[PDB]
Amino acid sequence: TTTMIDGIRTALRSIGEGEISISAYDTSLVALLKRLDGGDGPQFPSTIDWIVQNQLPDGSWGDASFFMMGDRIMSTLACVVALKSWNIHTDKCERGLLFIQENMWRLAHEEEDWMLVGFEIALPSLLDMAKDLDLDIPYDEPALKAIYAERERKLAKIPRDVLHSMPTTLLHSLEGMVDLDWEKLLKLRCLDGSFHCSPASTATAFQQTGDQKCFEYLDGIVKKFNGGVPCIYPLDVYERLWAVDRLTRLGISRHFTSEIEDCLDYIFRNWTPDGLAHTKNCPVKDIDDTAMGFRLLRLYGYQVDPCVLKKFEKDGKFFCLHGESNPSSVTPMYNTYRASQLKFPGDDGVLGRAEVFCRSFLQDRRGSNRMKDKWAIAKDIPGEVEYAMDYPWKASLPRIETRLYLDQYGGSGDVWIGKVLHRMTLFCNDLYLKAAKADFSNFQKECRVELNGLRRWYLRSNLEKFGGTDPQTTLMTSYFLASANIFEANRAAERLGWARVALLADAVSSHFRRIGGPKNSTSNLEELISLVPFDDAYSGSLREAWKQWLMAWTAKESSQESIEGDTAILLVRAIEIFGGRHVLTGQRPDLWEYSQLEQLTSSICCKLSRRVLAQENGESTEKVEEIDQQVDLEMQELTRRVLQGCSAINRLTRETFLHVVKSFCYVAYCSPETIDSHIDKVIFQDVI
Amino acid sequence: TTTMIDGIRTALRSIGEGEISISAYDTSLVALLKRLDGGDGPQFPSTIDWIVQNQLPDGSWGDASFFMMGDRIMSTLACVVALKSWNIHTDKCERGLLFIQENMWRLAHEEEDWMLVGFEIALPSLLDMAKDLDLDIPYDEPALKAIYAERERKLAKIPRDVLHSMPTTLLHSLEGMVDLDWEKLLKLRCLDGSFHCSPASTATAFQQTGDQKCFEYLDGIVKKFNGGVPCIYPLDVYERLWAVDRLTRLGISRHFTSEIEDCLDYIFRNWTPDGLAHTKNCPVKDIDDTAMGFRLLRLYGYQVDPCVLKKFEKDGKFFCLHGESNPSSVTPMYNTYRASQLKFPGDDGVLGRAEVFCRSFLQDRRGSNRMKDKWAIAKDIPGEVEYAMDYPWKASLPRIETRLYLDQYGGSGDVWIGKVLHRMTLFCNDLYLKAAKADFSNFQKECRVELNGLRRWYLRSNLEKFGGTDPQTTLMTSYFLASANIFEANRAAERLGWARVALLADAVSSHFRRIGGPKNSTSNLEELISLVPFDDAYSGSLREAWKQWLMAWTAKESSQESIEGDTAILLVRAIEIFGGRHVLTGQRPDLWEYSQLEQLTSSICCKLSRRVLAQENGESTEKVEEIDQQVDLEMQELTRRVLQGCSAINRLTRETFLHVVKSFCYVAYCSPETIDSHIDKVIFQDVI
Repeated sequence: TTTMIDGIRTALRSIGEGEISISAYDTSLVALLKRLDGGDGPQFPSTIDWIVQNQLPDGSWGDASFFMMGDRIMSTLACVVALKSWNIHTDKCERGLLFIQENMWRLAHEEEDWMLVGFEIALPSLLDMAKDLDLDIPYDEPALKAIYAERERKLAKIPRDVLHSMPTTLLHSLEGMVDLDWEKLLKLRCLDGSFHCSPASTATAFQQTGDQKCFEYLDGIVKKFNGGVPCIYPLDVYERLWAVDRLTRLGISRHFTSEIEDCLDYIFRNWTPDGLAHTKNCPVKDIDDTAMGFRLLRLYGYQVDPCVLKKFEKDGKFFCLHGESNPSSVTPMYNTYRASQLKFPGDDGVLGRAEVFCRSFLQDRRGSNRMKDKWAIAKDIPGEVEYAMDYPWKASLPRIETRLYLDQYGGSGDVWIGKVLHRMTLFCNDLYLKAAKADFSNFQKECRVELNGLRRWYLRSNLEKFGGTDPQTTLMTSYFLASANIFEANRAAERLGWARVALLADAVSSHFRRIGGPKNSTSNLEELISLVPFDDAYSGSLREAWKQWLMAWTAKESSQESIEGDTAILLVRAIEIFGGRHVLTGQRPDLWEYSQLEQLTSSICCKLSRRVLAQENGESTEKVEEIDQQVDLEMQELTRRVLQGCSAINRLTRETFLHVVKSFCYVAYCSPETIDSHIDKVIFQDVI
Repeated sequence: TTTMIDGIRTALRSIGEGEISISAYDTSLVALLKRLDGGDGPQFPSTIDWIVQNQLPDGSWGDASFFMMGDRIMSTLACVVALKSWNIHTDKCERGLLFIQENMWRLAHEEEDWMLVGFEIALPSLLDMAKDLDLDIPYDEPALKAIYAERERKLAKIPRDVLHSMPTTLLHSLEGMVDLDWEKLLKLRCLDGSFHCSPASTATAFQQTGDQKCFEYLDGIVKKFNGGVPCIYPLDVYERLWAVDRLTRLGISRHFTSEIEDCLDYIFRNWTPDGLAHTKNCPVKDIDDTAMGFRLLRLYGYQVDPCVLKKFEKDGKFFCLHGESNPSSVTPMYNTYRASQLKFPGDDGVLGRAEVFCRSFLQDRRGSNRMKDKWAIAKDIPGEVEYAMDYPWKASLPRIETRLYLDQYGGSGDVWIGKVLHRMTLFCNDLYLKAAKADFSNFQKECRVELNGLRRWYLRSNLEKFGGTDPQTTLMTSYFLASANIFEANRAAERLGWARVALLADAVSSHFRRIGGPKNSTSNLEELISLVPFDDAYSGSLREAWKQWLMAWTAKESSQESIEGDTAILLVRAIEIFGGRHVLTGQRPDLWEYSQLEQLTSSICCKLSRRVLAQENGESTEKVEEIDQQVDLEMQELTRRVLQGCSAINRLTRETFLHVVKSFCYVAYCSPETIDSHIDKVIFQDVI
């Protein structure tokens, strides 16, 4: 119903600097800082109160929806050391210490990459702080020795001055780091004095330098939460992109266009010639957010250039980090290859290079269980990434994608890896499922009835007097092609018109093939168009377009012409007439653009038709590859012409062309045994 | 000057039923008819007076510009028998009789086909009528015996009832015929009671049946000439077609458009589903007038169908007469093959059959002196028919044709064969030469100066910084291509614009080839367009079209695309902008037609470009023939789209496309060694 939509809208108008689950680990360090003015106790007890409030039934601390030793142990350690250092509420320390001691051994049995960032860097400092309290603690553990060895390895791996000159990710986790400067390192924080926007690093920093720039930041965050802090703040750009991405993939973006373009222009104003980070001011930038923003901004008529990607290339390779070549995960390259589809022909080839590198890197590991990310856990990655690597941009239909994603969006059941298991709900909410699924279900139920309506219409016209193989399957497929490009209820007019004239042209093409052609013509077929229920105004235009199509049928005879582009042009003209829209006065650029679009459509149709023709003759595949490249070029070109926010022509008028061409390419790029499958899944196979 | 034009216009508004040289032979028979009311003398003495007035210095009768025995003798015979039968002015009979007697022998030395119609049929009756007067006459002559033998041959060749039932040409010359009926033959005259619209046959007919329908006809003709009659009357359709044909070929038709379309709609109203004759009411119809009218009517947006030609086909042959298969002359098949060019693709193949039959029949006899007609004598047929058989419709430029015809139109120095040497001046006048030649000469002198203007412009721009082989010849050829499609002085704007942007695109294409392509791009060439002198309004549109062409240049790279259709589309757009015209509101049919034209142009350009490419590689000629057929089909189609008088779009907007495509085909269908020849002949080689 609507209430979900309205709540989501109002919550979406209220985009703050961030919405993430409040962490406890960092709060514990916040408690460790005393009162500034030589006070008697800690700086802020609100954190303390928050801590006492949320003692687990097993005394632990952390998200209950999951169970992770490496994180529970650190949360418990930080809490117990904080409260007992300040020597208060010792009973809770006792309550948790039993679980601590009895769980001390489970750590040796963890997963491969489920290893928190600097996890082996804080834990040493953790037990160090502990040995001042020095309770009963089995410090004796080979796991401790292993992480110690890795500590020494990475310490021998890191420089001193490059570390003191070049701002790197290590500044995110510097508290477990020692043996440092405070002036050469002083300037390597963010615009707000935060080091990598992480509160723990800055808190430990202020512990050794009273720069008010850190105090004001922390005070603001603790004064905006009143007990509790996250592990990273803020995440404006991150959530901004990641919400609109879902709302596009969830097929509900039809309603929130205003707020959508609001966050869009925000990102645009904050766009850099160098890349993007989770926040506006973080100097170090990564590739994944950059690519995602690139894709989304292009997809809405914003002029950007992709040579910014020339920073994440590594001399014939690509690595998500700028300066670090570590084995990347699936998601960054996934979004990269995705954004690598909408290439405009006037752009540098770095996009193509990244595309081929990415597809190579992905297809191999696809067959195995390599879909495990190092920094997030979702419901089902493999299916999504597989379909993505399967159905290119030119063969993508919106409804089938949203249907597939309806079982691949996890909602709340996800977690995000950081220094602690955190989760965001602003865009990982679950009411999104209710809204989208209700919408899709009613949409299905509407398509179901209009289907039978069209069925009885088609039977009334006795069109099978010159039918095909069987009218049922083909009429189903035809109406499905229309329904898949337009799902809004208020356009069933254009929907049914499309389907009807499609069936018509099919029938007459069949009849013409069966008799040989227009030399064997006998009947007045320019009246056959009347079989469509006509309005008062929509009559004459259609008959004119129909006679035009017939004249084309005449002229295309005796030659080696194809007969498809004619049909596509007829289709777009008719869809427009049914949409009841005109063009304006027609300054020369306007009709120039129009004719350009039409010529592109006709050419593409002829080309891929001939390709299919050769495909059926067992032709040598190299020819198929040649023709595929050929259609690809003008495909990209047409897309660029449709996606220009500077166009003088209307928008819907543009996307119509896309609808038709995508329909044709799709139906020309799959066996029916998949088409019917998709058909039943989207129509008859019901949700909820 | 203008006075010639105005006189020709006023004379052309006054189209009568016919304008032909007055004959004397038929007048003589008119004199032979007595007064109807049992009068004392002949019916009309005005003929007699006319006769006495025009006694030749040698007493003979006939056109002095020529000397033909077979006709002079018959004229003299008819005159002397008439005047002396009525026994008046005998001295003139004596004056002519000496030449008669001394010339009696020259007849045995005539030409092959220079044999008047029924010449051997009237002469027997002539000497028969003479032997009543029976003066000194050497009736003894072997030539008389030869024509007598042929008389008997043809008399044994002709039927009786078919002759009495089927109206045939013999009804034109029936006076030398005897042994006849007067009722079964009675109905075989024209609508006006005239037999084949010839006065002699009808006069001899009334001699044996006093049908007033003949008396009124003859009275009208003698009352409209007041002394003297032709050998055939009237010739409305004949002269109507034959004048506008010249005015089209003479390149002056620009001025008389009104009267032109007046006679056109006249012919249209009088158009039959069966064919045409010299006049409106003659039931027997021939092929030559039919084909000529067909061609001219189609060439002005009139919808006619050519199955009317299925009457003149003879089971795999064609013969000008319907029912008679006699060895045809050059002219009828010449005009037939000519009209056989503008074939619309939706038509029956009778046109193609006639085309191949005609070209076969013509090309052989071309090499010999077979250009002699049996019924007319012109200045130079061979050159004209040769050029026609050489340069097809798709390779025809108007100016070169009018220049060639300026030395192939004889004017008055021609004669027309009938029962007597007759001549028409309404369309064979000579002031037409003065007007056309003056026009062409001033046109030449204007082109000469604008040439130097463009020369100094092209030098000012230093365009040769990236030139070609040599700028002179190529710039000449380019400007020539423009000047040859537009000769009106008031369009030098479009002329120079065309030439300038042509030179531009040539230069940039050269530069792009020389550096490899747009990957090696260095300069901002979308500013290079500024080098043209721009107006206030014509600036922005051109820069837009130019950047469009550049984007095309970008997209067409790395593929097997051609780069010609882009240039042609740029050219037409620019010519239109310079012409300063828009399209209207743009109802869907309008822009539909527009885009159709543009797509056709692009396709044709690509195709013939690739053809030329293969041509230079010594490719197997069969491929060239295949590609030639391929371009031919869409060539015909495009022509049909341009020549539709039902179009919603403007006319000039249409013919522009034709101009461009014809330019391209022509330049792609001749060695330069002919191009430069034509160039000098039309520009530097001066008329008068």
